[PDB]
Amino acid sequence: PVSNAQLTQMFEHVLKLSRVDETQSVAVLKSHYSDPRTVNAAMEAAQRLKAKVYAVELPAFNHPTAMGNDMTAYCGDTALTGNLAAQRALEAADLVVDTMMLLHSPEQEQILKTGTRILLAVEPPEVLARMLPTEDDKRRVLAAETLLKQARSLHVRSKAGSDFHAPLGQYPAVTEYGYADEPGRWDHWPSGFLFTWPNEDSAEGTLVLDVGDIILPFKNYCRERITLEIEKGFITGIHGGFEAEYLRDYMKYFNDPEVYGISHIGWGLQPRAQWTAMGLHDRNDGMCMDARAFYGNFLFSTGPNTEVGGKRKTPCHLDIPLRNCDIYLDDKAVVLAGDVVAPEESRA
Amino acid sequence: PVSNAQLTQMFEHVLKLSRVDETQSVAVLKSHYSDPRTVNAAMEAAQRLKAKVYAVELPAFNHPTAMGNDMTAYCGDTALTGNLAAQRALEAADLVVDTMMLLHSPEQEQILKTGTRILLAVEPPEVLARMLPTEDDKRRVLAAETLLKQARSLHVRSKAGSDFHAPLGQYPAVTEYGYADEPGRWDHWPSGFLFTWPNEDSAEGTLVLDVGDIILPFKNYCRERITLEIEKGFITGIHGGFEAEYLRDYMKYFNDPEVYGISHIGWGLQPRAQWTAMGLHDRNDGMCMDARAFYGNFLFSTGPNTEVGGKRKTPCHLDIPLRNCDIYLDDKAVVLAGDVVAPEESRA
Amino acid sequence: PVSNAQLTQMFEHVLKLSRVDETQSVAVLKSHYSDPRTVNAAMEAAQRLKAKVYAVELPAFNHPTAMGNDMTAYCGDTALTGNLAAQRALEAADLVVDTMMLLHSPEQEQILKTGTRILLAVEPPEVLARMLPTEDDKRRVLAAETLLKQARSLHVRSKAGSDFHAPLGQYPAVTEYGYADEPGRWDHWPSGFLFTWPNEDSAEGTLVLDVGDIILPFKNYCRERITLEIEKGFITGIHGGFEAEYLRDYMKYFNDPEVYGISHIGWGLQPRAQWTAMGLHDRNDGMCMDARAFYGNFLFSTGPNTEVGGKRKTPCHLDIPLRNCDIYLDDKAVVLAGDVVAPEESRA
Amino acid sequence: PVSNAQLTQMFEHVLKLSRVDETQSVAVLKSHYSDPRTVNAAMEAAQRLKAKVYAVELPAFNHPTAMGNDMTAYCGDTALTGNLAAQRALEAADLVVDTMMLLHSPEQEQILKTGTRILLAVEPPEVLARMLPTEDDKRRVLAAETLLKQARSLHVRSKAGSDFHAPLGQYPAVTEYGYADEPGRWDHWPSGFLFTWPNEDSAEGTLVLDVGDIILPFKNYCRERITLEIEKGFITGIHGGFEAEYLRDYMKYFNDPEVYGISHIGWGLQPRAQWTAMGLHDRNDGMCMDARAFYGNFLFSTGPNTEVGGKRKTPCHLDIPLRNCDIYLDDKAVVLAGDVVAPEESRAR
Amino acid sequence: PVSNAQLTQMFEHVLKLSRVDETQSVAVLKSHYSDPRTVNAAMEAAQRLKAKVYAVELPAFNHPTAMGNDMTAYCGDTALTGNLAAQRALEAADLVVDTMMLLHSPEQEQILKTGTRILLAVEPPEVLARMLPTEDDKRRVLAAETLLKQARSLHVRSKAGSDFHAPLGQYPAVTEYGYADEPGRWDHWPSGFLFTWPNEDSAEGTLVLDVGDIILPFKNYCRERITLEIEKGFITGIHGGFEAEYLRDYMKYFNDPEVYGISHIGWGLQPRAQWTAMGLHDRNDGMCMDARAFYGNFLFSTGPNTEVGGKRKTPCHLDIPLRNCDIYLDDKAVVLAGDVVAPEESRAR
Ligand SMILES: O=CNC(=O)/C=C\C(=O)O
Ligand SMILES: O=c1ccc(O)c[nH]1
Ligand SMILES: O=c1ccc(O)c[nH]1
Ligand SMILES: O=c1ccc(O)c[nH]1
Ligand SMILES: O=c1ccc(O)c[nH]1
Ligand SMILES: [Fe+2]
Ligand SMILES: [Fe+2]
Ligand SMILES: [Fe+2]
Ligand SMILES: [Fe+2]
Ligand SMILES: [Fe+2]
Repeated sequence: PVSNAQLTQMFEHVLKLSRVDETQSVAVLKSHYSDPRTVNAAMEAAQRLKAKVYAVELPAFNHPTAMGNDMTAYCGDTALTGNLAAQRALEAADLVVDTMMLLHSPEQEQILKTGTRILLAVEPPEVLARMLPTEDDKRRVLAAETLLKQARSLHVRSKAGSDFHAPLGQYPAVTEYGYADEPGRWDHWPSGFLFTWPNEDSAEGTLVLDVGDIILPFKNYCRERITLEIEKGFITGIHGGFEAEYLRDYMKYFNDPEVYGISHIGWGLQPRAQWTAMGLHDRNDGMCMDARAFYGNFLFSTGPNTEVGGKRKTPCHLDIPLRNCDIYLDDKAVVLAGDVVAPEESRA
Repeated sequence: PVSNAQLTQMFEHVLKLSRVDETQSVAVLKSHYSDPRTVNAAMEAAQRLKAKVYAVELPAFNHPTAMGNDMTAYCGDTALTGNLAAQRALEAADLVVDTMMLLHSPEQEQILKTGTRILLAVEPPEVLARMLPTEDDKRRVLAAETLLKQARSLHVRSKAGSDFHAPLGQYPAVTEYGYADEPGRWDHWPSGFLFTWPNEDSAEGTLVLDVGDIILPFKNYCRERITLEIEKGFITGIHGGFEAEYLRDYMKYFNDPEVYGISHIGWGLQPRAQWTAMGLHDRNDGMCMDARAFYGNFLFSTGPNTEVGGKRKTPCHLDIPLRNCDIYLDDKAVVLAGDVVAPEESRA
Repeated sequence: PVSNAQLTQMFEHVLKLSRVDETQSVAVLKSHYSDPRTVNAAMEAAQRLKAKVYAVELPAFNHPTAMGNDMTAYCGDTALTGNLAAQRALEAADLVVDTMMLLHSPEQEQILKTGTRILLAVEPPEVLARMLPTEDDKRRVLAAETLLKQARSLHVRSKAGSDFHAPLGQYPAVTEYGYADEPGRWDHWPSGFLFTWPNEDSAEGTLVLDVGDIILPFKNYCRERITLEIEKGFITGIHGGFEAEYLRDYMKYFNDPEVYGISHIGWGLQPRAQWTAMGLHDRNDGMCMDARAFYGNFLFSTGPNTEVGGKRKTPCHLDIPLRNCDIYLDDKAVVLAGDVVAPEESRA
Repeated sequence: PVSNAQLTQMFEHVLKLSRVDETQSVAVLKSHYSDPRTVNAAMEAAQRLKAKVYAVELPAFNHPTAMGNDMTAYCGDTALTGNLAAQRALEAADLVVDTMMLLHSPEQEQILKTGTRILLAVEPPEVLARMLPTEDDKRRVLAAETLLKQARSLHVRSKAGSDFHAPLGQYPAVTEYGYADEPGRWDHWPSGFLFTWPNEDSAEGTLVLDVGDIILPFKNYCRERITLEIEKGFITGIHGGFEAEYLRDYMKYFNDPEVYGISHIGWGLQPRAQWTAMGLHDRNDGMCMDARAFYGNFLFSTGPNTEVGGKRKTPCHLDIPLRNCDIYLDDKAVVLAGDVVAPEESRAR
Repeated sequence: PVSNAQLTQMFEHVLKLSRVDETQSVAVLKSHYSDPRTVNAAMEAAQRLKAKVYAVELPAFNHPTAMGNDMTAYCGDTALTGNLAAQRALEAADLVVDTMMLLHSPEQEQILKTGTRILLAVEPPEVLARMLPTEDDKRRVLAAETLLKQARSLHVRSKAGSDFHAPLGQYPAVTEYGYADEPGRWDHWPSGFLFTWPNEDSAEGTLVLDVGDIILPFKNYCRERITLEIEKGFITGIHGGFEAEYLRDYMKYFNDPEVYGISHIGWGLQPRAQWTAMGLHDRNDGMCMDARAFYGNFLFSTGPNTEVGGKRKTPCHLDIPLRNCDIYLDDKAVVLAGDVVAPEESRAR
């Protein structure tokens, strides 16, 4: 496990990668459920780098109908919603260390547009240490980004039955290499992957959750297959065993046709993340960035797409990584059978 | 997540429904494992309502042979057993906020018998908020009770194979609608369901735990069927695959034929509880009232029934909700395929 | 300093002297400002003696006009006042361990009349260990009690100028030897002294606070003399230097003529208490029982006397110990120049 | 649940069984993640027995590549590694109460070399109370150890297809009955089982994880079978469904051929431990000693054998209990269909 | 006030001055009443210097007759007395950071004999920060130590009537400049002064506490004079007003003639310490090192001298600094009217 001294040093390293120095101000954003050791490590590491640092503490916001403790489960209002003064307090800093989770929200976007940069850090310290960020991680992720920005379509095939097509072009590419060095940009320690969004109303075909594939935030390995039929960018059919019924029931409950929209799509580039890690954690440990980021996955998602100006506000949100896939950009394979093949500069 | 401010206002709403005001005295009962945020919110809310308040702290009572941390799993003595002073400290109050989980005990019943009312509150704050009690919930549960109090039999059928008969009349009905407003009433925030007990040595037939059904306190969705054969009020056969072998081994561990007796039987009326919720929580989060209360389930139980004057004091205790059941009071259905149909007033 | 393990053992010893065993119930009374180490040691010691134990926690009560943090300085309402349910909660126990201080109030007396016995314990752990009670302290105090109950006058002379007469007989004797063994009786760990009250409207003469004598709760050694003139049981004159002006100003603040009434009078029998100890403590450490109890002092008091049925409810309260005094009961000296001389079996 | 007073009373009873009195010194070893109630209970109990007590606190050690929170996951370096002054601090004690877990590390065997005994105590208080150690547990475990010490081979069969042979002799027998009474010896509260290691490069055959069998630290009940093929002391093949693919992926992650070596083998003698208990716990509660100790299991293990002077220091370490087994010492059965049958004096009432 | 981050940075500075690096081991010694921010800062600073760090925690030791909370009140018995294993755990370290205070105990000198160095650090963080140790401080204190080493007698005089003579030679000179760099040596952060002990049974004359002079641990500025008459190394008379009566009462309470023995004597060399500081603190804040260290004071002491192998075990211990003195070594002044005049290189800038 990670001692307090090492946790502070880890934040020193990541904050320097994020260009924190004498001239920079740092706001550490927290609520009552924020890990106090990570808050303190971020405060002290910032002071050691001679930055001007303060904590902003917000009362927790609660969604009555949200279930479970995973913060990615209900994407709606946040503790910043309605509180313009607290938003101004964060916008006054060069960098925000977010230990309470704001991603996917319009207030985060307004803060980024002021040139403030944001580093989400909410996973447990030992996970933080296993995927401590590197410049080489950034360089590999950025090589993939060069390819993705030029692509006009993404395709996924798997021997389990995936056969999924998504025209591209309308939306930008987003990268996560684990530190917030550029102004006006968000990132998440830990990470190491990239994605974009399909053209409006255009994604089509079949995505098959094989035995062993994962739904977040359920955090289960599927023991029976789930087949998703997708037409015009929306899930229109969910078929299979018990997991299919559970998933159908869960999506039903939000009583909103927007929950079935396909949102972001991409592939993983983090070899220090592990498909097996989720089985070694309890559900309340965190959001399981291992499942999102592991090398050579195909990651897709459902629900809201307003963070790039899509139509859907809906709060129901799922992240679903697939193993053993082929991922093509136009006619070029970037992943073959779950292994990263292109571009060469992105492989580990 | 729920803020301290929100948690205190929630208790103000529930204590007010429970008729706490300046004429009343409130004891907040706790032990070392009680959630200090909930304790504090209850102390604070009671004072805001202008009641006189005090906390009573009991040493934790340990059952050597109980396994796991769920308090509903082993019903033996409690911290109140042989502690008449502590019991009178609770009887001095008009209402007890129970944050330590006094099992249904003879001492609990003698406290209720003096007119003191008891409100159980132990589920996590976010769960308390999702199922915040309402007067409408009480109306709908009372309408159902009216029909249950007159039934001479209850019957349960399912496509999966349940075919279960329970003569009634010997034992009363009991409701749980989330607050303790009448003298001598015990209730549980969150809840929203009702139940009774079969006449002695009388229940007959078959109860099938289908794929997706739940055993508490195991807190798993069954992946293979379990068939329970019942004769003269007792499980006599437990048949199936791994889950059944697990169940057989658990019940034999107590080395007591009383564990196989069917205890309470009833159905759920809480549309804000969710069959899917259990899979979003870890086991030590709480007892999963979502599983017990969700709208239209059939809930039956095994083990002790001394709380209604039955013969069985055994500690081993299971709560088992079933989906997709038809439930009949005499020859009228109250639930059809997991949906509440009667009384109309009880529906959501 | 005192470790946690030693503090529990000390409570074991004093609770045994207090006749706590498996037949006894113990209530540990606390509020937010109670020393948590002493609370826990009391709870754990009572559980080790196999008693039935619980804690009762009351919201703190605030006297708006009270100055400073000494709980003996404003004797009025307590947190028990108007909380009859919490009073019953305490009356249900055989012994109350008071860690929040109730002395001088009617609720404590009604608790004692039920047969409940009360042990105050609020001094620091190190002070509690320096004056750990013994049976031999009890025996010495009771020997002095036998003499005091027969006396019908008390007289004090000092070379510094005291010349004070108090007729006795109207009011009983009170002892404090450090543990609560007899039913319906209060005591204070630590102590070891005894007192009575003068006949109403009868105490007369002069009491001189010499250089080095003490006023509680001020907790100063006088550096200039204060002369108190007493006529018909009341101070009618306060003369001297800065300490006299300070004392005059402080008593006048309560705007109540009852503050000048002489209340309890007696002498100290604790040789493990020290007149020098006060100068080694900060004011918020405790109430300085060393100054009240030290061997051979004369201790008098002002203010309320309704704890024995006198006329005065007033909250202003002072405890003043004098050194080097001669103390006579009728014509026989029990203290000569600050040394205990009679009875012999009370000397140490 | 267990109150502070009872937890202190439990440590008094266990430390007394561990021969702690006024002549003994006790070191309570801890790090930041140690359960503070258990730390405090041991300190206080040792003081009430009038032993000379002190705590030793080490900064936590993190292995970058380790995953999840189970103490047995990464068995490599520890917070003691390279800290020889801290090691000597522990060696000064007669008994160390270990609340951070040094087992499977070289420094532990060196501390035991000096005559210090060590009691591991890391499971939740309620689990500690369910399996509060007893002298009769020690008597039954030692009767089993007699036979194990006399054996030249161990064999396992099961109806699911286990057919496994291990020559014995090279390595000693290790017992765990829950308290550390003898000098220079380690034990674990709770326990109640015994094991040894096979001769180097010699274990052979097949071990089948049947439905319901368990892999630690995964802490799952197998829902489909896994077949382990063993040759010359090493797993050479892992076959089955998803559980097998998960296991293969986990073991290859460490990129070290030594993770496939068979380590300790033995059987369970603790009837107060329960095969069903794991299902009532979350993963972070503890290491699940119920699964290791329950009466009549066959327990084998993979990876490191350095603690008895073996070849392998690898970090990846798995504990796998099997139900329903027949377990033989040479030609004589000690367990049949998961029930302890011999010696008679080892059986529970 | 001092933030957590700054407090860790101070311990980095002081531990480096104390020669802590990757080759060294550091034991942080504490009890329940140790300041936990200081404990944490020391542990963390030692780790960031890549020292091998551990904490050693002892159960607090209470002397029944001890009064008040000052750590110097009842000297002699410590939480270490009779705990040989804990003492060894401390001797395994190169440097002990002492946050519970062992000075004036026999165990401390034994630990130092093994080569372990000890740094006491118990004052509040703000006091630590105001007198953060420096190399120039060490330079000035050693300049003064050179003179004290060659002296055959110390004499004190003051207009208030001090006239005190102490033959020297039998005991060594002890220095305190704020950090523990040399092995086998103890120091105190904060400090900056030096002292020795008079030859056995030889101190003679009078010491007068003037108005404004201080008794520790009473922590009061004298408002009336106290006259101490001294013969053959022992106070034989204590005369004056209320302060004198309080002092006589306190010293006789211990019922032990050894409390009147004169112990260490010396002068203050720390200009960042302040005679006025004590009046801005409460009695439980700390031991008031300002009053012991301030520049030009004369500091003498009563009671124990066992820590340099003397006859006296007694627990009652008093620190008394005097202002406005002339202090002589043989016939040469080192302080005149409370200002430091020699050696020149020991004076403040
Ligand atoms: O009593 C009905 N059920 C509940 O509300 C929950 C737990 C329990 O006491 O059994
Ligand atoms: O890194 C992340 C984390 C959460 C999320 O929803 C997307 N990307
Ligand atoms: O022990 C005591 C304490 C306070 C007091 O006023 C009298 N006696
Ligand atoms: O008690 C234990 C615990 C872990 C292990 O590997 C063996 N024995
Ligand atoms: O630093 C100190 C403190 C106390 C003392 O007696 C000597 N030196
Ligand atoms: Fe997503
Ligand atoms: Fe039930
Ligand atoms: Fe009084
Ligand atoms: Fe193993
Ligand atoms: Fe001294």
